[PDB]
Amino acid sequence: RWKHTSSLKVANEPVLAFTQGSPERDALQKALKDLKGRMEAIPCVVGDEEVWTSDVQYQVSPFNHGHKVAKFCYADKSLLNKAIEAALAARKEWDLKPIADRAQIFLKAADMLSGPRRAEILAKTMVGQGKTVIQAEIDAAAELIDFFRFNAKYAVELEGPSTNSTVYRGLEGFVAAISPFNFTAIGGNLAGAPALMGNVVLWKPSDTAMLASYAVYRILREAGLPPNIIQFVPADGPLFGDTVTSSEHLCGINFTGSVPTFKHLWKQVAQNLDRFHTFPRLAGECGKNFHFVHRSADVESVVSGTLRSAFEYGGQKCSACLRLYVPHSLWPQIKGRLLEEHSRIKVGDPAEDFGTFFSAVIDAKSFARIKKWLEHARSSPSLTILAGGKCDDSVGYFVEPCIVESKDPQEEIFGPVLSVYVYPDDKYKETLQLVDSTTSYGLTGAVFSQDKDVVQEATKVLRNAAGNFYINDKSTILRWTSPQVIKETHKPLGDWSYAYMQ
Amino acid sequence: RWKHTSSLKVANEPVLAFTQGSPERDALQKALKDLKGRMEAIPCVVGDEEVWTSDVQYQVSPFNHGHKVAKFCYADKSLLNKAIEAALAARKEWDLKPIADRAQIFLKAADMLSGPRRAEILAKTMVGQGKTVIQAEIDAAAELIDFFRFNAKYAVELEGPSTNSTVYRGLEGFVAAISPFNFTAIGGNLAGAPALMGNVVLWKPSDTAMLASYAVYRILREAGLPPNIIQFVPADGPLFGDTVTSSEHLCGINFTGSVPTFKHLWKQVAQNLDRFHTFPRLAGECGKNFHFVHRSADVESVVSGTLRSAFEYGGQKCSACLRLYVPHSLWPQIKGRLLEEHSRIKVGDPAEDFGTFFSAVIDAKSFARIKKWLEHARSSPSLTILAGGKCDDSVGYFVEPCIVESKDPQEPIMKEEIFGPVLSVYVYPDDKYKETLQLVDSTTSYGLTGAVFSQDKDVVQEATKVLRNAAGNFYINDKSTILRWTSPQVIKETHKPLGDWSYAYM
Repeated sequence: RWKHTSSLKVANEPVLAFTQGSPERDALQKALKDLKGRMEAIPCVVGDEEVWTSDVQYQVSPFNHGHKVAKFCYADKSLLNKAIEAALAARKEWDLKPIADRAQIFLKAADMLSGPRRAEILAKTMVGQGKTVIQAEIDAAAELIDFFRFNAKYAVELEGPSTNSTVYRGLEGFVAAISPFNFTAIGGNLAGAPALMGNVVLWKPSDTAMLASYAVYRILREAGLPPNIIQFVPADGPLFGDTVTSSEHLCGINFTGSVPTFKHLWKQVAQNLDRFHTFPRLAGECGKNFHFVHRSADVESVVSGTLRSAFEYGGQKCSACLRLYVPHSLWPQIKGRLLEEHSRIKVGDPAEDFGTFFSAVIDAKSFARIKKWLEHARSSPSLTILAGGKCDDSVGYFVEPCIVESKDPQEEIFGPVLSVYVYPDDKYKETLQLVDSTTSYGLTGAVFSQDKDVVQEATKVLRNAAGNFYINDKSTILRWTSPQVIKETHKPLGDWSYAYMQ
Repeated sequence: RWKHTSSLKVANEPVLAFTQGSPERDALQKALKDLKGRMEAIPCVVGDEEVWTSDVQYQVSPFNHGHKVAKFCYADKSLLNKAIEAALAARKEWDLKPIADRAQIFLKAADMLSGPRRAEILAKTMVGQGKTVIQAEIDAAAELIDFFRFNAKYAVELEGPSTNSTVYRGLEGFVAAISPFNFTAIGGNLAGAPALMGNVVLWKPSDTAMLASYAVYRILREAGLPPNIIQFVPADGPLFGDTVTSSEHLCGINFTGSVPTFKHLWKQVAQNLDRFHTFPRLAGECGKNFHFVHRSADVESVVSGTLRSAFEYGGQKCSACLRLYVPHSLWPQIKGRLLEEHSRIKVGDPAEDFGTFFSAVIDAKSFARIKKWLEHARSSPSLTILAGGKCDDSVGYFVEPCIVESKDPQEPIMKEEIFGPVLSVYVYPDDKYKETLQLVDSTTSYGLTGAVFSQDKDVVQEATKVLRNAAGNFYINDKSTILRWTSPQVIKETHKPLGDWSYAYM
């Protein structure tokens, strides 16, 4: 006849200022000192048991690679298998738990992050991942808190004669969540979202984000997350993927990272398709970005937007570099402003100097990669380094912000590189096509133009060149439920025959 | 600032009565006679070009397998590849077309089907697929019409400092739609839904549903669907799958059919993963049903529900036979009522006799399968045929509705695919019903539907928890019988100029 309901109003988390004299600035400073010198030991967590293995690993500070910030271990097949079994034992009760109940866990956690644990979380992202205040704040705080509150909201709204009804069921089995280095929030969401939906998760956090990943983990457990819903199981990547794609109980993989790696996981699952009790759901986020500038663009905006986009977090928010496309008529003006501003950019230790724009790159393997695209860069006939190009790793993995002009339109870094292509003004329409036919798995893109019709046009053309598309600014859960309709009849059935048959 | 959301209000299509004297009954009768004797030639359609190939095929009437209802051909790789390239050429314009525009096409089509073309469509499903009036009507009409209207509705209701906005883009490439035999509507939706979302489709319709599949196709084209948005390309299954999983331009497969076949398509795509410009989206619907009866159940309801569910469309709405679970205390009463009612069931030609409950099974390969299964069943020590078991294919692929009791909860044949009018019964001790519920849950691999019959409200709540993963559709005291096609682009446009690279804190 009539039902009660409850839904959920939520607001975006505020990005704090952190200005001199601010409560948040002092909180963070105290947070950072409480981390200086110290190093945390982080076990694998299966259920409520903290587990250590022979295979020990260290997370070091990127801008001070002599500082080991975390000691942790990799889980072995034995331990991963134990974690899987433990999770499955917990799954049916978890799934049956009303979503409001499960949402409340993620809401408490969001609130913990929002205030009391914000400094610790920001501090652990700065120190362990080399992020500046503003970068840690928009990721580990803002984004992550918002994921938690908004996911909770979508999940609760979802569950909001002859009587029909829908039931949103977790997937039957376990979800493997596999986090990337460059975001704290993404890791939290990779494990958090499937869990919210009544799933149990094996979470393999990124080795270069262990300290903060584990902070997020503990916060969720302190917020009420039962044991065995999310297993915290750092591990070797190949070992982990091999193990979980081999389990008959795999029902999903929630992945962020490279296209090759994903393809590989996909092929693994396909190879073992006959062993799974259910078809596994594979979610993978995998790339590129460009700034396309039209002759009408506002140069000041273009320059700051392009610098922020190219170099923030040392260009590690995107796999490749930022490709800049500048019309010839504006190039002289922009090249000057870029070079001027570039030399004003301060790269250093983000904990000590808040004036640091960006710090060191994430690790040694990463530093190596960047150096090779700097040696064998300063060679290529089509490339002239206009700025930067240096990099020293005696104290930390420090790379100078580098700017490069190319004369060749079609020439995976993860470093602070800005590539520039100067195009003739008359050939801008053909250059837009070049951007579209140049991007394989495009992440973001921006168009800069004061002409409204150039924008409308660029948007049509670049429709498949970026999943996030910005106009005059810098370019920077249903999968986990399975619906069951339940229809119910209240009157009896009558004859099996139909009228018309008589 | 203003916001303007457009909303589409739509109602469920009415299932017509078809009673003596009704306008719809006469319309259908005239429709059927206009089909008697005739046989339609159905080419492949790429763009607006009707194409024939050497490889010619015939669709026959199941209840009169001497009557060829349709002549059609299979597309070759050369034709499939031509269709693919043609579709891609049309895709960007189609995707850019406002969804309201694209929705209107599917709404006109729904309306065409709803009235003026309803009889033709019902008639071609009856005659080509062996469905009775009521079966054709709930499928080829009601459900297909509703897909069209409701999808249109959801698509339109989707597209409803700085300024944010979302854009729902079709997938970049072509979608392969692969239809099953047992539904006209499902075929329509497999091709129709991706299309609505700005996609171009290669549609491989089921060979045993060609006549009606093509009717639906032609209706859509008459409703305004541009050329090369959906290519009508009947083909050999292996050939088609091989060809489309080999295309760098594959962006999706929309499949309904068996788990093996799907797994196979999936493995094919995985194998060619490095060649695709985009990760293809694979949608597959793949199984089992059961009727679980509790001691409190209303026997009359159980009996008519179970008959309808077991035998309508000759059990072809479901790969596996219906498995009735009956408590010992009620079995005597239910066995009797089932046997009584069973013998009253008329199996025949659905076009001449509207008193036919169900007609012949879909085809010869299908008939064969059922003849073997029944033979495997019979012999077997744990199976007693209580009724039916006969089947004659001299005039059509006719199988008698068969009822079987098993003494083994885990009877193997019962796991094998039948697709025929078989009702398997398992009598369980009343005291052991909780354990029997567990048996149903631990017996279903890929469950399609399931029903619980019980007048006890707490047994129902309980059965619902336990059988939570045993059925995607679950019925209480009745018989147990698009987002994927869009990738969202977010578009932030900032109106104030930007400022310096530095930050406040810095």
